[PDB]
Amino acid sequence: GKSNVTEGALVQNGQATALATVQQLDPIYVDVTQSSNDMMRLKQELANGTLKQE
Amino acid sequence: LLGTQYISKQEYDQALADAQQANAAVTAAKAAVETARINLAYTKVTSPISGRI
Repeated sequence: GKSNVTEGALVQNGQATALATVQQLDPIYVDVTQSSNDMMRLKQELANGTLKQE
Repeated sequence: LLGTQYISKQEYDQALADAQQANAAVTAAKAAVETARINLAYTKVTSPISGRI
């Protein structure tokens, strides 16, 4: 990514702001927000039943 | 003394170590001076960058 710091700017060890941001985009993660009560029925149903899965 | 009598190759080696050993300490302190100096003349100017202040 970008540089949290330009050259010459002082830094400390393990300091608060990391300097640059490495990243790996080949894979990626998607956090799916789920309604608490929802997923209940999910297993609630998936044993309910029925429901199913793959 | 080497090749001469008293040298006792072991003993000369003993000092030569001490040579070897001491000078290492020499290198040690020199850094100590160094660390300090870079901690003394460290101050201050400046952000290796040369620019409008």
